[PDB]
This record gives sequence, C-alpha cells and structure tokens, in this order.
Amino acid sequence: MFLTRSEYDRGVNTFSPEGRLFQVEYAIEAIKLGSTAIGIQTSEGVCLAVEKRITSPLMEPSSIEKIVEIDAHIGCAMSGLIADAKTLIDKARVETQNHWFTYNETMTVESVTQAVSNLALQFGEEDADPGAMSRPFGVALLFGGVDEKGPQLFHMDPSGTFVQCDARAIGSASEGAQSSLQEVYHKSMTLKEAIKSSLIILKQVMEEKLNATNIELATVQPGQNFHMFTKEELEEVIKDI
Amino acid sequence: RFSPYVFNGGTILAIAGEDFAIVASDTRLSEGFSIHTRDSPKCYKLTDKTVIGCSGFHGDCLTLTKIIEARLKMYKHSNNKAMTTGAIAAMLSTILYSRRFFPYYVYNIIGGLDEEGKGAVYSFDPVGSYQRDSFKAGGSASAMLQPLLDNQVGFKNMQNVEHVPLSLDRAMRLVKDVFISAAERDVYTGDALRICIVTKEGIREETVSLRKD
Amino acid sequence: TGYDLSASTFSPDGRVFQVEYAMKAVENSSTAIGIRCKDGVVFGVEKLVLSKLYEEGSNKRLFNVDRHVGMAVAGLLADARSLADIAREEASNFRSNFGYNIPLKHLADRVAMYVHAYTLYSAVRPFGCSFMLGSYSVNDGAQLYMIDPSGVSYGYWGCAIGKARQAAKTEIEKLQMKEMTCRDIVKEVAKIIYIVHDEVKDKAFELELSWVGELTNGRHEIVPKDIREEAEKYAKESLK
Amino acid sequence: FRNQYDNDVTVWSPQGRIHQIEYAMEAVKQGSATVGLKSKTHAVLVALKRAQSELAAHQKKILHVDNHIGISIAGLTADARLLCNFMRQECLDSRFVFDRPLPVSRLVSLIGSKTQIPTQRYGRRPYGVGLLIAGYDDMGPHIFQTCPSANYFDCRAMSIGARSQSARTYLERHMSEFMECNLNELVKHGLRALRETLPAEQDLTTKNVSIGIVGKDLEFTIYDDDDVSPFLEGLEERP
Amino acid sequence: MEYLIGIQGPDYVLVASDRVAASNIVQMKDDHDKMFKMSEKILLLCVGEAGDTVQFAEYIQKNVQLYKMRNGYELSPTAAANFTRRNLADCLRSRTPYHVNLLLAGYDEHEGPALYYMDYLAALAKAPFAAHGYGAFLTLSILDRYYTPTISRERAVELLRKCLEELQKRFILNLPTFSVRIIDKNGIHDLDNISFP
Amino acid sequence: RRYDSRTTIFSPEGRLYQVEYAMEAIGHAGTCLGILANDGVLLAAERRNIHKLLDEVFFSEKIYKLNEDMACSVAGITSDANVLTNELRLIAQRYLLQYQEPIPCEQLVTALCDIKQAYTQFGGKRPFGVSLLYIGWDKHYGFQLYQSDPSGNYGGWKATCIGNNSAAAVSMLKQDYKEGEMTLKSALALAIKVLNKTMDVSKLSAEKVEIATLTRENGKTVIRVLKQKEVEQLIKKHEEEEAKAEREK
Amino acid sequence: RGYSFSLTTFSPSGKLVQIEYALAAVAGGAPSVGIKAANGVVLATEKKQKSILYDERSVHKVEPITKHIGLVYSGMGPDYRVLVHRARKLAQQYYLVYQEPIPTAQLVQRVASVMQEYTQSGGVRPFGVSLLICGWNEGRPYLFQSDPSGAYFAWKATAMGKNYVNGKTFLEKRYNEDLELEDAIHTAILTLKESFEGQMTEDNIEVGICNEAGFRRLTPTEVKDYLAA
Amino acid sequence: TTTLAFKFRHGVIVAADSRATAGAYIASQTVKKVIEINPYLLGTMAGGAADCSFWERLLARQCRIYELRNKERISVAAASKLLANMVYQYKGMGLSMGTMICGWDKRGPGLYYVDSEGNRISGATFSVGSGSVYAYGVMDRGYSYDLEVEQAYDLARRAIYQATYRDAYSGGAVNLYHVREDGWIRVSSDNVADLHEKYS
Amino acid sequence: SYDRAITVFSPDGHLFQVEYAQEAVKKGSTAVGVRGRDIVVLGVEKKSVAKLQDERTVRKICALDDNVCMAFAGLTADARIVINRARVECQSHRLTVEDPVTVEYITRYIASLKQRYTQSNGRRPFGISALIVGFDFDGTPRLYQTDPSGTYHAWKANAIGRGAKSVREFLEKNYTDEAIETDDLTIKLVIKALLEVVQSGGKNIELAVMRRDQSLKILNPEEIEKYVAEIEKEK
Repeated sequence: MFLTRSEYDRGVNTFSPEGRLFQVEYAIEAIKLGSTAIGIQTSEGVCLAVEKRITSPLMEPSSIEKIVEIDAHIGCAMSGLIADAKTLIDKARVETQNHWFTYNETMTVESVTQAVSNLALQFGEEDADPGAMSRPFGVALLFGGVDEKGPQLFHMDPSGTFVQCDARAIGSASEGAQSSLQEVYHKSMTLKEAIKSSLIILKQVMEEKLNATNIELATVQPGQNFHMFTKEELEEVIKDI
Repeated sequence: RFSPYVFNGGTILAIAGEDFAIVASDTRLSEGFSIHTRDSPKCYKLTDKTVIGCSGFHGDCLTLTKIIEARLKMYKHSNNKAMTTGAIAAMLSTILYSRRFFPYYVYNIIGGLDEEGKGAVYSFDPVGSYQRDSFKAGGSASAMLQPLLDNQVGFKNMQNVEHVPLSLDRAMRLVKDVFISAAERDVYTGDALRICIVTKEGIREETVSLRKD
Repeated sequence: TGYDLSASTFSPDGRVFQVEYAMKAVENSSTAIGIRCKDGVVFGVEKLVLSKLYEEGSNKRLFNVDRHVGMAVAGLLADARSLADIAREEASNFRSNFGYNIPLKHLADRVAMYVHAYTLYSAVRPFGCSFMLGSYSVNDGAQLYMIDPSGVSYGYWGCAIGKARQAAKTEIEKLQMKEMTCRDIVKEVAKIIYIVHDEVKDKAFELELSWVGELTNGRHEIVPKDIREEAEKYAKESLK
Repeated sequence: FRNQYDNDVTVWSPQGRIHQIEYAMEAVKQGSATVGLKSKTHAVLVALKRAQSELAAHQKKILHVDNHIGISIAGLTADARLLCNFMRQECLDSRFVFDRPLPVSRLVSLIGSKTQIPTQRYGRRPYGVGLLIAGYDDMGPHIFQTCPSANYFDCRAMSIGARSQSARTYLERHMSEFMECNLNELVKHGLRALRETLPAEQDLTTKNVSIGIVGKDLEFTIYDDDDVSPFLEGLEERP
Repeated sequence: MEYLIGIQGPDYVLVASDRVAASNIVQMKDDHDKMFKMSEKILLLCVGEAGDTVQFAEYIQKNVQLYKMRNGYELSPTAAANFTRRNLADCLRSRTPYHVNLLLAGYDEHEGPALYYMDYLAALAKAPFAAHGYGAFLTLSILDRYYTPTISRERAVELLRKCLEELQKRFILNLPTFSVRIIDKNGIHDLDNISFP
Repeated sequence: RRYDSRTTIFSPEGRLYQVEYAMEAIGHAGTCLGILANDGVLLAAERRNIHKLLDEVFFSEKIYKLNEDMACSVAGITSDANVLTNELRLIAQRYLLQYQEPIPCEQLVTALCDIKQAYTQFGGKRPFGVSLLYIGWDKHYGFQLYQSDPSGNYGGWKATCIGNNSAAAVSMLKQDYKEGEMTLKSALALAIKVLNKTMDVSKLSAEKVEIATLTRENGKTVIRVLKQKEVEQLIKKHEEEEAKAEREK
Repeated sequence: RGYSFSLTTFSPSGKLVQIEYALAAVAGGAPSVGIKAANGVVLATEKKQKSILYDERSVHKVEPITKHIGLVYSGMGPDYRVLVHRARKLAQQYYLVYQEPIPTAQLVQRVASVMQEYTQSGGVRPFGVSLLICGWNEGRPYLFQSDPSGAYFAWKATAMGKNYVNGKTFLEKRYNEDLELEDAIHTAILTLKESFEGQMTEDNIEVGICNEAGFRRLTPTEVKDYLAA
Repeated sequence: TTTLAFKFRHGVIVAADSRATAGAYIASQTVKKVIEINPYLLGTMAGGAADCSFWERLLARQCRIYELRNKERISVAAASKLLANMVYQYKGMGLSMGTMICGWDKRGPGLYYVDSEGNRISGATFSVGSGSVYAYGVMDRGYSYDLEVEQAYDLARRAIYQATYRDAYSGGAVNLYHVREDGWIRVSSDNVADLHEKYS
Repeated sequence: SYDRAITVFSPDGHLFQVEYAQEAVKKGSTAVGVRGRDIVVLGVEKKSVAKLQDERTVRKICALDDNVCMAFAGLTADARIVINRARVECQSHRLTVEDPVTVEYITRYIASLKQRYTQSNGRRPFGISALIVGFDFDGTPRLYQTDPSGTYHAWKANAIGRGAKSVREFLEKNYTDEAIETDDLTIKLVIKALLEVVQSGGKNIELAVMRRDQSLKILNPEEIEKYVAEIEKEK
C-alpha cells in the first residue's frame, strides 16, 4: 500500500496538509550529503573537527576550508553546500566586526549565531528585498567560541534554529556519530580527551583511513584565539589514536 | 531665520573613584535670560551601573536620552545582557556622529562602574569624540568647574602634597562645593544639584539646594 | 474545470466562481442581524462561545468604525478586522480632508470599492467577510448598509448576514420596523437571534447588541448591560 | 480529487474554506505544548521545551517582548522569531513616541494585521507560529492567543501545542479557582495542566519547564532551568 | 601652482612636471610624480585641486587599461583625449566637478606624436607645445620664441631646460626639481630629472 | 519530460533548448551570403519576398548600414531584427561620441552579441531569433566579416551563408573560395554561382537578390548596393560562363 | 502543446505560435483594400453594421494620423484605437523635435516598434490588428502594412482581412502601375465587392484618399457617386 | 595638535601631543592622538577628532574583514587608499582630517599622509596639525635614514616638545610609538613639563 | 519533478539544475592547467579551423589582467560575459586598493558572480568552469578552478572540459616535482596530456604560459610544433 503522491513538497511558501513546510525539511536532509563535522564543548575549550573529502591528489588540501575563523573568539565548522556557507560565514564576519565598531566589545557566540540565523530565516521571502535567496540555505554551521559564559558551541540548521550543544555532529554520519558522542561525552572531559575522542569517532565514520591531510581540527581555548592544528600537530594527535 | 538650536544651559560633572562613580548636575533649564524651570535634573539613569548627563539644547537631550534608552533595550533583547558603560559610550559616539552634518548640540558625560568594578567616566564632544577621563565637567560652567577638580582631584601644580585616592565622602564634599562656586559666578547654573552616586549597590540620588538666582 | 481557480478567470457561462465561493464563507459564520427603526439602527450578533476558557466580552464581532458608525461582521474574522481598519482609515481621511463625519452611504461605497478591487486581480483573493455598517445623523437619518464579498453595497431597512440569514429575514420581515422605536427593537432583535440559534448544533451563544440613534446622540455604542439583560430575558420568555 | 483549491492562500475552496490557512493552523499542533493562565494580579506562561538530543540544550519557548509583555511560541520557531521582532519594535516605538507601555491588547491587534496580509495575497506563506501573549497593563493581567490564521482571542486560560486538549480540559475544570489564586498557586496549577500533555512515561523536570510571570509589580521574567525549582518542588505526583 | 610643460616634435613628445606637492606653505613632498601612464605610449600629466587630480587620473588610467585588456589594441592617443574630455565635461555640469587641468601626450604609429591640452572646463585642443599652471605664463613665451616644428630631441631637452630656468629666476613659488620623460615609437622613456640644485 | 520551455532551464545533458529552437528559425529565413575579398567585402542576400505587388521603397530589405564603416544583413524574425539594428546603430554612435573614432568592427559585434546573451540568461524575454552577418573595415584589422547567432556567439568567417540552404552554400564556398586570391569582381561571381545553386528558382530574377559591397576608396569606406542593371549583367555573365563550360562538356 | 500558450516561447521548429494565432485574428477581420496609384493611395474597408440602429457617423474605420498620413485596419477594433492614438502621438513628437511633418516610412517604423514591444513580454498579448498606412511624402505616394508581429512591408497594393488571398489575386490581375486614383478608387471598390456578401451601399463601405492635398475620407455622398459606376 | 611620523631604517616612529582645544579652552590634555587601527598598522589624528576617530575606526573594521576574507594583512598602501577614497566621497561637506597611516608590510616600512582635501602622499617624514610647521624644522635638521632607534626616539620627542612650546593649540604629553616589523610598540608618554626640565 | 527550478531542493537535498549546468561544462572543449615552480601553463584544445573561418576571433585563453589569465570550458557566450566582468573588477580593485588583484581575489569574485546566478530563479547558472592561473605578489604560482555552482578550489594541476576525467587521470600519474622542474618540461606535460584527449595532433592545441613577471604569451603555432616534435621523438 504506497501513497507517494507528495505534491506539496515543491515550492516553499506551501504548507502541506499536516503543516510540514517540506522544502525546509529537504534542506535539512542536504546537510547529510555533506562531510561529517563534530564539535565538543569542554570547560577547557571548544574543539571542532571535519572530514575534508579530497576528490583528487592534485587538488591542494589547504583550499578545502571546512573550518574557518569568524573572529578570534568564534570559529565555525560547516557541512553542506560550500557556497551557501560562504555567504553565511560572511554575514557572521561582518556582524562581529559591526559590533566592535558600534559597541567596542566582542559578540558572544550566541549573538553571532542569532545574527547568521536571521539571514537564514529570510529564505521564506520574509522581506521584500530582491537580493535574498528564495531557497532555504543548505548549510549547517557549528559555531564554537569562548565568550563571557566561557566555552560555548552552538549548532545552526538550514531552518535557522540555533541551540547550544555540549557535543554535536553535523553531516553524513551525524546519525551514529551522535550516538557515539552521547556515550563518550562527559562534562568533565579535558580538551585533550575530547580531541582524541572526536578524532576516534571521525575515524570510524570516515570511509578513508584517517591521515593528517583528510581532517581539519581547530580549538578555541579561553586564553588562546582560534587555532587550527597544523599538519605537524595533527600528525602528533592522530599518532596517539 | 529659524535657528534649530537654543542654549538651554546647565552644567554636568562626573567624578570617578576606585569603586564609585559620581555624576551630578544642575536642575535649571534657562532659555535666554528667563528661567524656564528650576527643577529639571540633567542626569538620567541608563542602567544600574551607568548614568548619562547631558547639557546643551534640551530638545536634543530629550531625544538622545530616548534613543539611548531604546537602544539599550534592543541590546538587551538581542544580546541577553546589559550594555556595559564602555559599550554605551561607544554606541553614543556612533549615534552622535550620525548627525555630523546637522548636529546634536549636547555635551554629554556618561559615568558608571566598569566590568572590573572600578568607576569609569566617559566624556563626549558634541560630535561624538569620546575619552575615558577620571573627572570631567561639562556644560556652561565646564570652564569654571574643571580647573578646581584638576587641582583637587588631579593634584596638578601642587608640589610636596601626597596623592590620596578619592573617597566617596571627600568627593561628595568636593562636588557640592564646586557647584556652589559655579552657582555664584555662572548665571546659567543654579537652583539645585542632583548628585547620583553609582556603586556596586546601585545609583543613589541625593539633592542639595544651590542658590536660586 | 479550471474556471473556478482564480477571480481573474470568467467561466464560459459568464460567472466568476471564486467570488461566489467567497460568499459561501459568510454562511459558515454565526448569524448577525441589523434592523433600522425610525430613531436609529440596532445591530445584534449571536457570538458562539466555543470554549469556557475564552474571556467574555472578547472576540467581538461588532466594531465601531467611527464615532457615528458601527460595523457588524460575519465571515472570516481576520479579513473583517482588516476591512474594519480600512474603513476606519477611510473615515479619518474624510474628516481630515472634507472636515466632517463621513456620510455613511459614501463610506459604504469607498469600502465596497476596496473590496471589489480584490475581486478583479489574480494576486489577491476576494475578501471573505460580509459586513453591515449603520449610522444615525440628524441630517442624514438612520442608515443601514451591507457589503457582500463581491463589493455590492445596498441599503437595507432590515438585514441579516451569516448561517441563518434566510431564516432571520423571515422573522425580521414581520416587524414593521419603520414605525418602531429603538428601545423596543433591541428586545425584538434578541427574539430573532434566539429563534435562529440552533441549540443542538451550536452549544451556546452570548448575544452582543449595539445601537446608534438619537438615544445614543448619534454615537454607536454597546447596549448598556441593563438593557441587554432585559432583552435576553424577553427573548427566553418569548421562546417558551 | 480536491487536490486543487489547496495550492495557494489566494484560492477559495468550493465550500468557503481557504485550505492553506487551515494547513498552517496544523503547524501549531506540531510544536511542544505551552499553557497560559491569569489571576487577578498576575499572568503566567509555562512551557514544555523539547531537545534534539541529550547533549543538546532545550529550545527557548518563552521570549520577552517587553517589561509588560512576553510570548510563548508553539509552531515553527522561525515565524516566531520574526513576529517577536516586529512586536518588540512596535513596543519600543510606543515608549519613544508616547512614553507609555503599549496596551497589550493593541499589540495583539497589530500582530493580527501583519499576520493577515500573508493570508490574502499570493506570495508569503501564512505565518505558522501560534503565539500566547501575556502581559499586565493598566486594565489588568491579560492572556491572549494568536492563531496562524490572524484571528486572536482573549482567554482566562489557554494551552496551545501538541496534546493541548488535555491541558485545556484540566484548566476548564479548575478555572474558577485561578482568579483568586496566589502566584505560587497559579504557576502550580499551570505546571499540572501542562503535565497532562506530557506522555505518561515523561515527567516535568527542571530542564523541560520554563515559567514566565508578569504582574503589577513583576516585570516579565522567564524563570528557567534552576529557577523553576521553587515552583516545581511544591507539585505532587502524576494522577 | 603646479607646472606641466609638453613639447611635441617630429618623432617625439617631451613632457615635464614639477615634483612638489604642498599644503598651505610646507611643501610636504619633494618627489610627487604627476605623470600617470595610461598605456605603453600614452602619458596623462594632471595638475589641479588636490584629491580631484589623483582620483580623475586613476579613473582614466584604469578605463584606458580596461580597453587594452578587452580589445587587445591600446586606444589611440587622440581617442583617449576625447574620452577623458567626455568624462570631465560630463562632471562639470554635475555637483562633483573635478577641478583638474590636464595635458595628454601620446605616440600613435599611424598618426605620429600628439600633445593634447584640456582645461578644467573640459576644452580639448591639440597643440604643438603647451603648459598648464601659473608657471606657464612665464615659460610659454620662451617656447614660442625658440620652438621650430622640426626641433631635435637634444634641442628639445635644451629648450625645456631653458624654460625651467626661467621659473627658477622669476616664479614666486619654489619648484626645485622637475621630472622629464619622452614618448617615442619605442614608448615612454624616462629621462634624468632636470634638477636645479 | 519537457526541459525545453522558459530559456533558463538547463536540460539534463546541459542543453538550453529554447536557444536551439531559436536557431531553427534562422533556417527558414532567406539565404544571405557574405564573402571577404582582399579589395572589399560583399553581402548578397536572397529577397525571399517576391510577391508581385511589393515596392522597393527602402535602400534594402535585408542589408542595413550600421555605421559609415560597417553594414549588416539579417536572417530570422524580421521584427527582432529591427530592434537589433536600431541598437547596433546606437551602440556605434555612442562609441563615436565617447572616443571620437569609428567603432572597431569586432567591438560592435561583441556588444550586440552581449545583448543577445542576456536575453538568453534572464527569465522573461525570448532569445532573439535573428542571425546576422556584419561586414566592415577597421583600421586595426582591415576588412572583416563576422556572423552572429541567436546564442550570442559570434565568429569571423572569410565567407559564410546564413539561412535556407546555408549548408549547401558553405560546401560550395569551401571548394570555390580561393584564400588570398579573391577580388571583389571574382567574389561577386562566386556569390552569383552559390546563390544560383541555393535558390530554388532556376533563374535568379535579379529582382530576387540584393548585393551590397563595402570598399575603401580615397580613405573613406563606401557601402554601395549594386543597382539592378549591374546585377543583371553579373547574372548574364554567369549564365554565359556556365553555359560555355557546358558547351565545352 | 506547451509552445502554443506562451508568447515568449519558440516552438520546436522556431515558430512563435501566439503571433501566428494573432495574425489569424486579422484574417477574421472585415475586408480592407489599399491601392497605391501614381497620383494617390486609396484605402477602403467594409464597415458592415449589424443593425440600422448603429449610427455610422459615430466611429470611423479609416482615421487620419496626421494631415498627410491615414490608416485602415483589419483585426480587433479596440486594438486599432490604441495604435491610432499612439500613432497620432508619435507623429506629434516628430513634429515637435524636427518641425517637419513625419515621413510616412518613419511613422510605420515607429508604430511597428510599438507593436513589437507588446510581443516581447509574457504579461501582454500581441495586438490583434494589422494596419494599412497610406501617405504622400516628398511628392511620392506610399502604402505600408504593419502586422501584429511588428513587421512592416511596403505594398503597391494589398488586401487584408477576410478573403485576403482571393482579394490579392484579383488585385494582381487588375493592377496597373500607371493607374490614376480616380480609376484606382474604382478598382478598390471592385476588390471589396468580391467579398462583400451583401449589397454594397454608401454606409456599408468606408473609403479614404491620400494625394498632394493630404488624407481625406470620402464623405458618404462622394462614395455613392463612385458606387454608382 | 601636532603629529609627527618619520621612516628610518629600523621602522616608522610616530609621535603626537595630547591636547584638544575647543575655542581656546583646553578640553583635554590627555587625548590619545595615535589611533591603533590594527595590531600591525597605526594612524594619527589631526583636524577634527570626531572625523578622525570615526573614519579611522571604520578603516579598522574594513581591515579586519579583509584580513579574515583574504587571509592576509592589508598593505599600508591599500589601507591609505581605502581611507582616502572614503573621505573623498565626503569632500566639500566639511570633514576635517589629516592622518598618517603607518605600518610595516611586504613592501617595507610604510608611512602615508591622507587629508580630507584628498591628498595621499607617501614620504620619509611628515607632520600634521597646527604645530606641524614648528615640528618639521627640528625633525628636518636631525633626520637621517640611518638613525639609531634611541636617537630616533629623541628626535621625535624634541620635535613635539619644541612644537608644544611655540604652538598654543598643542601641548600636554608626547606619546611616541615605533612600528617595528613585527608590530607597533608604545615607547613612551613623557609629559611636556618633564621634558622642559630635561631639555633645559 | 524536482529538476525544473534552481530554487527547489530535491527530496535528498540535491539542487538538480545546478548539477545539470555542470554537465554543460563537460560538453565543452578540454582545458588543462599545470602549476610549474616558475611558470603556470594553461592549454586548451581548438575544435577545428572550418577552413573559411578566421581563428583570431576564437580565443579560449584570455588575460583578466596583467598578472591573471583565465581559460574556460562551457557555453562560449557566458564565458565572454564572465571574462568581461572579471576584467572590470580587476581594474576596480586597482582603483579601490591601489594594488594588483591576487589570483584568489579574482577567483572569489568570479565564483560569487556565478553563485549569485544560481541563487535565484529567473537567472540561469553560467554554464562555464574556468581555470584561473596567476602569480601572486610573493611570486608563488597559483592555479584555481571554479564551477557553475560557485565552488572555487586550488588545484596543483587540473583539466576541465570534455575528456577531463581521462586527462586528470593522466596528470595524476604524470605530475611530479620532477616534471615541473624545467619550464619546458612543464609546457611538455600539458601538451602531452592534451594529446591524450585531442583527436588530432598539435594542430588542435592552443597553449599559453605566464612567467613570474612577464605578461601572458600565447605560444606561436610553430613553437607548439617544436614541442610536439620533441615529445613525439622522445616517445
């Protein structure tokens, strides 16, 4: 007995019988097409890790940039369409800077997520401005930073909803990685344990064997600014696994 | 023909302290030679840790206070925290510059407690230049009041005199005295002085009476 | 048949169905009646109480569109509140430019034209609300005007809108309203509202009564609770 | 078939019903339940927050529009964030222009007007957030609910959200007691009513309950995870 | 207050400018260069109200360069002049008139050497020799007296040196050093700065 | 199913069908031929219109003089052509106002082609259904012939024919044209020969063809439409020349 | 299929169908004939009216754009008025700018450009009227037709409207380039007579003549005389 | 105000006074006139303080966005051109600014002067403000590309001091910064009075 | 079903119209780029002379500015619009920041233009993928590639266009530090790779080299003949 008619899925601005707004839901599915990214927030700091998914040896590894710095305090790991991420990372970079100009202070991770989220929400044709993408954005960003409240990791989704998460995985293997994260995460873990744990989970989810080239890892401990482990540093941690 | 501004007069003073910040002001609004009202305090409490003092065209002061008050609420809703004194100062700087071409004729002083818990005074020019200053007097009597504070609070031009951190009591005594002097020699200042002391407990408002003209 | 999908379209037989479909919306709503007597116009709405939780004296279907005119609405309430806003704006404009209280006949026409516009374009659906406006001015007299979703406006000596419109009209017809005075009509409106209400289908109703006339000094106002209570008693007794 | 007549907000159905608006109304049911009740001196909003995962924090269901007004969202969060901003700006505007807290009722009328425009014009989808608005103004404590359809209602009490009939049922039976209730009693009555919505296995915890209280002397305050503990401790056990 | 001089010749155009940029009375820079190379064989020399000079020159330089990238052939000296004039003229009516006086010097293989003069009002005139600035009043006559349409390059630098020495002897403002460059079929060639120590 | 409507939808296989469909229209149009010769460039077109009651009031139905130094012939929807020719004439005049020099020939073509690409990219407008041959002398590259397509793609061709039986003409031209040896006289002859084969009518009417030549004389380009007597002589010369080859055979 | 409904969609085969459909509207229109004689151009059309009730003086099929240019139409009547008004306006704009009466060829190019504009956008419908424009400029008679497509052709003589094909054939047989207008007006009434399907009467037909004097509509009495032949 | 900046082999030395006067009333003797636009490039303010601070602050935001977007620090030249372009757009509306953006970039030590009028000039030695004229003289006599860092610091201090003595609208304390290749370091903040004692 | 509009997202979150535009690039002529230590070489196949067609007009390789050169594969007309827009930006950056554009800035700008077209319905994605080669201020050679989607990536060597899969495999095996050691060797590698996919020989390849400060040079057909000969002889 199969009823597969659909017919309300196509076209945002259409509510399905049952009020489900399917186009947005489909966008959330897109992040599954993307490479898995896992973030652990610990008292010592928030660590972000992603799988590069390098198609050909000729492509230069540095160019793939799935972890980027919004500002020294806040960094973002993105999984999903790379292009729509670039717009969202840009709104964030401008908003952090606009806050410094207007208020001479550093935006909290939550405000920065609210700011990018506000752009994501506009996909609904909420505003009359011509330059707003009609499609919901297809990227999910994990934003982690040290703020007044200390290390914080917020996860944002194509819907535009954002929530603090002690640990979250966005991406192809997010289901299952999240399950493993649930078992491993304990609030007391130090960042050193988290980096090892996150990389262990990534090794399991990733199809290719883990190598310094295939992974990008970053940390924002409270004293330090966003730091991306260099190949040498990555080699040391992967060796420990 | 129409002149968009009038000098409504008034003087504002702010003295910082290791743990306290005092902002004080006259209560007389005067247009021309006439006294519009003898009870218009020029100090407004932006937040528990900050007070703004504005002197100049009153109409601009009322609008600016309304704008700053609104923006403070918007910061609270968006960022889920109170604006610090440092932030209010930077926001005011930007707000004032917005009208560089048709300016707000307001001399503004923001005094408050900083995040460290120390007292900070921020003084702004009419077009928004802001400097963190230990003591500042603004308004019609800035000229008369500022020198005294500099000798007494800043120990300037005094040789062989020890430097003692100001105490809330010595400062209240000093503020009352400087305003008494201005009442005598500045026509604009007079009627009453509202002294607002911001301390970890919060703003406390004390009113003393200066000479009615 | 694609003729009914839009209001821009005209059916091969000449009928714009989308407007007719909108008119069916008013029938979904509860009945509301307005009767014009010599002194002034009395409007009554049977407001179903969907839940005990909803506050009494709220969810009003009778709106004051200006000091001298009152509007009773039936149909999708959201559209009605919006139409009421359009009417209030129009009334303000007539006072602002022409300097006097809007003549009701003109008000009905201006609001009707706005309602009709929606009928022509394909971007906007026809409004789903049918409303009655009434006013008393010493010079103009007592005027009751009803506007359909189509934008047709006509003046009615007595009028009914809503689910029981046909039944109510029969009762209103036997009233000799022209001779009757405003205070007496309030009792009569209630009797009709009670007669039309179907207890089995609709659990319970609160009668909301409003009036404009010489007694109100030409201000549309909610009937004082003493007068309403007396009328509700007269109605139950008559229902027997 | 009748697949036709459901595609757009601009198409009236053969029987007078705009289906998309109804479909939008269904969205509120998808959201977690929230209960709002009023006493002669106070108005209370209680919400059952939901979490994506154990690691994830519970979502915010209660948001502060102004000192005198606060809202609880049931439905798509995005529509709520947008409506809340409009409401906050409308309130800020009144204080700058008239220096008076906006009457709560007037704000709800404005939310209704903004909400209706999507319903009649091709283009933007009807807002699918259902909002419970609570405030104390000079007239008194007020509790109002707004449907995705622009219609708004003033209520002695209301619960919007999934399994909210159960809450409405409890509220109706214990409704008379609410008017003379003390604040602790009123929040307690509400926490019990939302408990009915919860599945039998689930229990109210400090983590999933958010309470917002506004009153003559109380500015709207959202008591959250550790601050709901005073109100929750007094409660009994599941019936 | 700034001096631009250009002498066209049988096969070359020689252009010179003072190297001084100044504020009210302090000569902030002694090495300003007022020559901007629009193309391999076109130089625009611009003197005028501060800001307007650099802004107009850069806009013209880039637009001329865009033509080179887009079409593959550099614009002819005459065409460029007409283009700069159109732009300045269009602006003159506008609320943002660039107050700039320009001399454009170029060599086109087909049409040979060319020197064009445009005033702030945007008039364009091809001229055998021209100068812009208060200095021009003193030196235009020296060129007029000693210029032959057949002047040799060596003779031209000499004529230019004579023109500049008058500015040293009589002009009130101190323009100590001048930059000299020649455009020929080969292209813009820098020549030693003529410096009166 | 249908990925061929709206002009903005790439088909699976990446083909923009609406542009391809537009190109089909040019095929129905009357043949237009351009040959580049060392001395001059010529455009010859077949005036498909032959209804007896039509008047030759205009200088040419299908040859238009865009500017002093260039000319164009259009094949395709006539109305679309009128719009493009008006635009080309404005684009050229704008270059002259700005740079006070004649527009280089490629640039005029590149600019019109850009208007043509835009119509393809944006959603509402139909792609322009005209293909046009531009002939001109520019100081930079001397005599040049360029052909344009509804796609907005342009090319420089020594000789080409657009329109009905274009393929046959190109084949004939490919064998017949001698690179570096063509003279306007020889080319006009090549044109008559190719036109005769492509056109269905056994005898070129001499009222069924319009031939226009651009030559630089005395330093100024002259675009002249050959008058009917001149063309009639060319047809007679061809008829005789071919007959002589048949008589030899 | 899909190609037929849209106006911005080229059908496989590169035909814009809605325009073709638009031309079909002109064909259904009342017969109109135009003959360009050496001394003048005669435009004539059938003005058959459903009832005696209609007042003929009220509306005229043949209209004067300017003193020397006049037009006749076959197609949708409401559309003709829009084009006529735009035409009368386009001519006055020429006079203001160049202070000379507009050359006929120029007006036809300008009116046609307007027609093409309507064709491009999806929102509008192509005009469903074809116009025959007749004018005397520079001592030379001119006749032009502008079809809904936006294309103008110059005809020594042509017929648009019902039985256009048969009309053109009759005209080709009866057309002599040296014809004078007095003879030509007779030829035209004969061409219309071929497809009238009713007794022609002065009212049933409307005729206009362009010469050095300029466009004029023969009044009913004059036509009665010509019909008497 | 007097602001002095010179480029020497070891870097750019930027110095400034601290007095701001409204009319003839010295509103503040402690104004910080060297604005730290970035950890690596610094600017100075002469002319209206508000105009300089807002516009320099905006440049700093632009510079950070570029560093984040382009993953490299903006060059001093580019920075100056952005500031110049922004101020020119407001030409004739009354902004008064004279600023000397100073930084070390790949090109080397870089010092530029941008003015509200629009001039942007890069040079070894520049001084802006009411007292510039007095300062240029002392700096000019003692300047050399090869100056030991200590001597360089002394020249700047003597130069602002001589300026403070002659110019009424300049005075207060001399704040001196050295832009080294790594970044700006704040060498000193001597009050003029102390300087009067040392120099005399 | 989910392939008719760029805005619509498929169940499974695939935007089909963008993918289809990438298919268009495959139909286009091949292009190969190799980042040599001191030279960046960009080589493109030429479809055919056609005999009566002048070849000057058809140029796949173009210079965006003095330090940046671009080669494209895909709808030819779209490329001409993108190339022109990039040229305006290169000059505009020079106006705004006084500095020559870095290769990446041009790549990001070109990519954003394409993304802008993908983002809204009512515009069709530009069906071009481009290889932008440039030397930066440091003088490091940089090669970047862009796709109709708007993703930019840096490739040490890459091939876009028809047969790209085959050449890229050849390049993966052939590319080595040893191959890039000599500037001639670098030119040889691209020629050898294009030979793998070109049906004809050297007659059908157009190749260009940009040196550390020299402007882009399109190698003369004779110079290409010499290189193909050395390669054929060594074979």
